[PDB]
Amino acid sequence: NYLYRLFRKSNLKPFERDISTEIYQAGSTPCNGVEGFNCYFPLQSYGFQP
Amino acid sequence: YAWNRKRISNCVADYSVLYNSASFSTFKCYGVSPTKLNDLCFTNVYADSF
Repeated sequence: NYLYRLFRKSNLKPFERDISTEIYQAGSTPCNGVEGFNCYFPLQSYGFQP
Repeated sequence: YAWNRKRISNCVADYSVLYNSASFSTFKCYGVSPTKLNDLCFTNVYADSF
């Protein structure tokens, strides 16, 4: 349930929250928000396990 | 098992040269994002093509 963004185009200003998350594009092979090549999602989960 | 480790050098590196003549299946470089691999100034890359 706890997640953390892993991809973005620009960095953040100090104390900046941004929620808008489409399928990130890792350079070329345009993602068009259609999850093509180089398309990883910024949403990443942790391994919070006992 | 007999993969060649060869030094190629005395020239200029590149990254976008792989988007015109090679129809890709996978394109992964870990430890450094492939994007900067054009400007990256390598020191006698031990080329392993197989």
